[PDB]
Parts: sequence; C-alpha cells; structure tokens
Amino acid sequence: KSLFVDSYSEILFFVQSLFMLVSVVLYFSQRKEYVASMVFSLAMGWTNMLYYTRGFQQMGIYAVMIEKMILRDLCRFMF
Amino acid sequence: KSLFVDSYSEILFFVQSLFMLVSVVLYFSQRKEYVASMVFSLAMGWTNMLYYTRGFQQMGIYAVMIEKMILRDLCRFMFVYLVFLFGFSTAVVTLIEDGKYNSLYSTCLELFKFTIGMGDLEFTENYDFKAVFIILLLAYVILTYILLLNMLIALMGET
Amino acid sequence: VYLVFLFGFSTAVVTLIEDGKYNSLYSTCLELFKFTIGMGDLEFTENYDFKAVFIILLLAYVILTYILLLNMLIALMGET
Amino acid sequence: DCAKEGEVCSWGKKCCDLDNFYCPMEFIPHCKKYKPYVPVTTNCAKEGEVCGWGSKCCHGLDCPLAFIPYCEKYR
Amino acid sequence: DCAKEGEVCSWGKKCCDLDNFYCPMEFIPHCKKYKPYVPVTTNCAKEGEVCGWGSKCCHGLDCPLAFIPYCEKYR
Ligand SMILES: CCCCCCCCCCCCC(=O)O[C@@H](COC(=O)CCC)COP(=O)(O)O[C@H]1[C@H](O)[C@@H](O)[C@@H](O)[C@@H](O)[C@@H]1O
Ligand SMILES: CCCCCCCCCCCCC(=O)O[C@@H](COC(=O)CCC)COP(=O)(O)O[C@H]1[C@H](O)[C@@H](O)[C@@H](O)[C@@H](O)[C@@H]1O
Ligand SMILES: CCCCCCCCCCC(=O)O[C@H](COC(=O)CCCCC)COP(=O)(O)OCCN
Ligand SMILES: CCCCCCCCCCC(=O)O[C@H](COC(=O)CCCCC)COP(=O)(O)OCCN
Ligand SMILES: CCCCCCCCCCC(=O)O[C@H](COC(=O)CCCCC)COP(=O)(O)OCCN
Ligand SMILES: CCCCCCCCCCC(=O)O[C@H](COC(=O)CCCCC)COP(=O)(O)OCCN
Repeated sequence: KSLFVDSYSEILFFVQSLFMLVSVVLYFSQRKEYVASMVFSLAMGWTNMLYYTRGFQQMGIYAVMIEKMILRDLCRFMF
Repeated sequence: KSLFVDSYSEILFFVQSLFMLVSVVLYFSQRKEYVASMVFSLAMGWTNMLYYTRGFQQMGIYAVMIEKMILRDLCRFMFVYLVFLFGFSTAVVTLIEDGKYNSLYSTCLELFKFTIGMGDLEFTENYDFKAVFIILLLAYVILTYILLLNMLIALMGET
Repeated sequence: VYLVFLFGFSTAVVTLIEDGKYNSLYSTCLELFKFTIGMGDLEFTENYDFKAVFIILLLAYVILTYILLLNMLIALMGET
Repeated sequence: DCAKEGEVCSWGKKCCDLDNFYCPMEFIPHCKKYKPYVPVTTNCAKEGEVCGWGSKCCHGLDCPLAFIPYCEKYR
Repeated sequence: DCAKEGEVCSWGKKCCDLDNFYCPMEFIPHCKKYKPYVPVTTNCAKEGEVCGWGSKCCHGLDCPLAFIPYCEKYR
C-alpha cells in the first residue's frame, strides 16, 4: 500500500543504490555494460536533489505541485 | 536588502553606463575586445526603453506584470530546469565521449535546443551505446518539454 | 514590446558580426524573427570572430522572447 | 591576424588555415590541429551480432534502428 | 509494373524511369516529363538595377536580401 501510494523518495534513493551495485557487479565481471548501469544512477542522482526543496517554502510547494502534475494529468495523457 | 529588492531600474541604467566606460578603457588600451563591451551596452540601452512605459496606463500596467512574471514565476522555473539539464548533460557526456558530446558546454547547448523546438533526434551516428542514448533522450524530452514547460504556462495563468 | 526587443538585439548582433548573413538590419531582423516561430538556425558551423559572445546574446534573446513573452501572451489571452 | 595552435580563439580572433586547424566549442576554446581518420578494427561487433549495446560495428556493415539491432550488410 | 507518361501516379503505382518522370503534388497527379533547362534569358534586370519588385536578375548576378535590393555581381 505505502510502497507505491506513498513514500516515493525512499523508493527512488533505493533504486539509485541498486543501479550502483549492479554497476559494480558488472565492473568486476569484465563487461562494458557496467557503463550503462552507471549513468542511470548518475542521472537519477541529480534529479533527487529535488528532495531537498523542502525546508524552503516556495520551492517546496512548487515540488509538491510537480508531483501532483505527474500523477494526475500526465499519466492519462500518456495512455 | 533595499537594492536587492527595490530600485531595479537604477541598477540597470548604472550597469549600462559601466559597460560603456569599460569599452572606452579597452578602446584606448589598443585592444580589440572593446566591441565585446560595446554591444552589451547597446542591447541593454534599447530594453531600458521600457522604463518610459509609465506615463501611459495600459503599457505601464503591462510592464509591471512583466516584472512580476520575471521575479515570481521564471526564477522558480529556471532553478529546477537547470538541475535537470545539468544532470542529463553529465550522463550523456559520460556515455558518449566523442562527437558533439565531448564536453559539458557542447552537450548543454545541444540539449537546450530541444526545449525551443529545434532538436536533433536523428541517431545517424555510429556510437557505442546507441539504444541507451535513445532512452535517456526520451526521458529528458518527456520530463522537460511536455511536463515542465506547459506547467510554466499554467502557473503564469494563475499568477 | 516585441519589436523593441527585436530591434535592440538585431542592432547588437549586426554590429558584432558585420558579414555572413548578418550584414544588414533587414536580414538580421528576419533571422531573429525565425526564432519566435520555432524554426531557428542554431547551427554555429560558421567561423565568426566573436563567437562565444554571439552565443550569449542569442541565449539572452531566446530566454527573453520565447520563454517569457509568448507564454505571457497566452496567459493574458486566457485572462481576457 | 589569425591565432595559431595553442592560442585562445573566438574572442575576437579566428584560427589560422582551416584545412589544418579548428576552434572547438568550449567557452574559452584554443585552436587545435585536426586528427586523422583511424579506421575501425577489432573490438567492433561483426555481422549478425548485437550492435548498439556497448559495441559498434566495423566498416562494411550498418547497425539498424531497433530495440536490439543486429549489424547487417546494406545493399 | 510502372506507370507510363500520362497515367495516374501515387495511388499504389509509381511511374517509370527517373530520367523522364516526376509525380507532381496534385492529389490526383499524373506522370510528367522533365522539361529542358534554359538559363535566364532577356527581360532580366541588370547589375545596379532594382530587383525583386517584378523583375529578376540574370544568371551572372544575384539579388540580396533587402527592402529595395539591387542586382550585384556576387563573389
Ligand atoms: C532517469 C529516470 C529519472 C526518473 C525521475 C522521475 C522524476 C523524479 C522527480 C523527483 C522525485 C523526488 C521526490 O521528492 O519525490 C517526490 C514524489 O515523487 C514523484 O514526483 C513521482 C515519483 C515517480 C516526493 O516524494 P515523497 O517521499 O515526499 O512522498 C510524499 C510523502 O513524503 C508525503 O508523506 C505525502 O504522503 C505525499 O503524498 C507523498 O507523495
Ligand atoms: C543583455 C541584457 C539583457 C537583460 C535585460 C533584462 C530585462 C530588462 C527589462 C527592462 C527593465 C527596465 C525597467 O523598467 O526596470 C524594471 C526592473 O527590471 C526588472 O523588472 C527585473 C530586472 C532583472 C522595473 O524596475 P522598478 O524601478 O520600477 O522597480 C519598482 C520600483 O520602482 C517601485 O517603487 C516598487 O518598489 C516596485 O516594487 C519595484 O519593483
Ligand atoms: C540559461 C540557459 C543556460 C543554457 C546554457 C548552459 C551552459 C552552461 C555550461 C555549463 C558548464 O559546465 O560549462 C563549463 C564551465 O564553464 C562555464 O560555462 C561557466 C559559466 C556557466 C555558468 C553556469 C564549460 O567549461 P569547459 O572548459 O568548456 O568544460 C569542458 C570540459 N572538457
Ligand atoms: C514515451 C514515448 C514513446 C516513443 C517511443 C516508442 C517506441 C516503442 C516501440 C514499440 C514497439 O513495438 O517496439 C518493437 C517491439 O519490441 C520492443 O521494443 C519491446 C520493448 C519496448 C517496451 C514498450 C520493436 O521491436 P523490433 O524487433 O525492433 O520490431 C521490428 C520488426 N522487424
Ligand atoms: C486540415 C489541413 C488541410 C491542409 C490541406 C488542404 C488541402 C486542400 C487543397 C485545396 C485545393 O485547392 O485542392 C484542389 C482540389 O483538391 C482537393 O483538395 C479536394 C478536396 C478538398 C475538400 C476539402 C486542387 O485541385 P487539384 O486537382 O488537386 O490540383 C490542380 C490545381 N491546379
Ligand atoms: C512584424 C514582424 C516583423 C519582422 C520583420 C521586420 C523587418 C523590418 C526591418 C527593419 C529595418 O530596419 O529595415 C531597414 C529599413 O528599411 C525598412 O525596412 C523600412 C520599412 C520598415 C518599417 C519599420 C532595411 O533597410 P535596408 O536598406 O535594407 O538597410 C540595410 C543597410 N545596408
């Protein structure tokens, strides 16, 4: 219930960690594909900076509005 | 704090004057760079014509609305936009070290072009990690172009 | 307001780069107008003298006109 | 006049002869000499192998646009 | 098979060889033959005369982009 309805930020930080570990596993197995797992963990990482917008009122409310825009409007349009 | 929040037009006219004086100094020092100063004066000097829109009610209110759009809406947009741009730029440069994407500056420009509707989703080049590149670019385009850029229009409507 | 911004940045660009499609106010005005309707020409294949000052002017122009003023026009029509 | 190799370009000064040197796009670019076209050799993927996912193909093949593209002869 | 000159093209049927074929953009197009090419004959404007407003320069010259342009010996 709360693994998908709530607590998104915990999931996103966890998934970043999983991509890092898969990169390490591929690194020591002699595969170039470890680059592909690496960059996703990088590209997610700079997005998770938005977690810290709380603690500032205007940016915090802006980030909450972005969350609701993704979950309400974009998810029907893409279908 | 007063300058940081009030009397913006005085700052803009003063900065125009500073560019002019630096241009004169570079002129008499036997440099070619003075032109680079001079144009920054000139491009400012025309925009400060909007100072005179006061004295006409309709254009004056229009200019005040421009002022509040710049400070309230655009300043919040650009912070998040720059964070997303820099993140995906670093990822793309890491993935593809060669050809339009061997530096942060070039990659930042090529990603910036997508927002203004003149992108380059061609994929004719022979890169090592094509088909990961496509996924990253599609994710970037969906996040910036469709979501954020229209959200700016919605917020400007509310404001 | 749009023509004020257009003429200002057009004069600056023509002064900076005297040749190669930007040798007149008419040509430069048209080339900058093309950015408004989303078919610009940001290639930068040319070997100009003051490139990297040219780019700053074009980025400033694009942010001022395309992102700010046009979306503001849409907002004001919605209000009207 | 023109700027030679190793000198700062594009801040009001072009590079010298452009069949030999170029000014890159790096916000304080220096004139650099061109580099030769080394042909592709081993470490490439061969015909019928999975191209795109971390391994390009050698000269005589094309890598199509597909989710799992395989290099093939193009006629 | 291919369509010959005068037949309707693009509704599931291409015309024959390219040296004598162009299917126009007309919504019921017909295969047409390329006409020969003639250079700009007389009635053109001369160098130093106004171009654009109802008169075009001859092939040795070019008309620049301006409000009241004039034919010039380009290059
Ligand atoms: C390469 C591919 C990149 C993909 C990146 C995709 C965009 C990420 C955007 C940045 C996400 C960071 C973040 O800050 O995540 C946001 C939400 O994520 C999303 O925008 C959609 C994720 C899908 C806040 O998550 P939060 O933990 O605060 O959840 C809230 C609870 O705290 C609170 O108690 C309330 O119950 C509230 O109802 C809960 O929601
Ligand atoms: C390369 C170069 C390009 C840069 C061009 C940048 C845009 C220029 C646009 C033209 C601006 C000229 C102008 O008209 O000035 C604007 C200021 O520019 C801005 O809006 C933001 C600049 C960022 C209004 O300043 P104003 O003096 O009216 O301030 C008000 C007080 O007077 C009043 O008493 C109240 O206290 C009120 O709360 C105050 O706000
Ligand atoms: C508002 C719209 C913005 C769109 C354009 C964004 C361009 C930003 C470039 C970011 C960057 O990271 O720019 C690098 C750092 O320099 C600067 O540019 C400082 C000024 C940047 C101030 C933020 C480029 O330096 P470089 O030597 O070429 O690095 C290449 C290493 N081989
Ligand atoms: C959000 C914006 C979306 C724009 C991009 C949409 C691209 C989707 C392609 C659809 C497709 O249907 O993709 C085909 C099926 O395979 C997959 O790709 C499964 C993985 C895809 C997970 C959905 C491609 O397969 P193929 O072998 O190359 O087909 C060629 C036969 N000779
Ligand atoms: C929604 C976006 C619309 C953009 C496309 C508009 C196309 C309509 C062209 C109008 C026209 O003028 O089309 C004429 C007739 O064709 C038709 O079009 C019939 C259908 C018209 C019913 C609507 C041209 O005549 P023609 O034979 O095709 O060409 C020879 C000419 N010498
Ligand atoms: C609404 C959207 C507008 C976008 C296009 C704007 C183009 C107008 C250019 C303005 C200009 O400033 O145009 C110059 C002055 O002439 C005129 O055009 C007078 C008529 C202008 C009426 C104001 C060009 O003259 P020129 O001879 O070619 O100067 C080059 C010397 N070597």
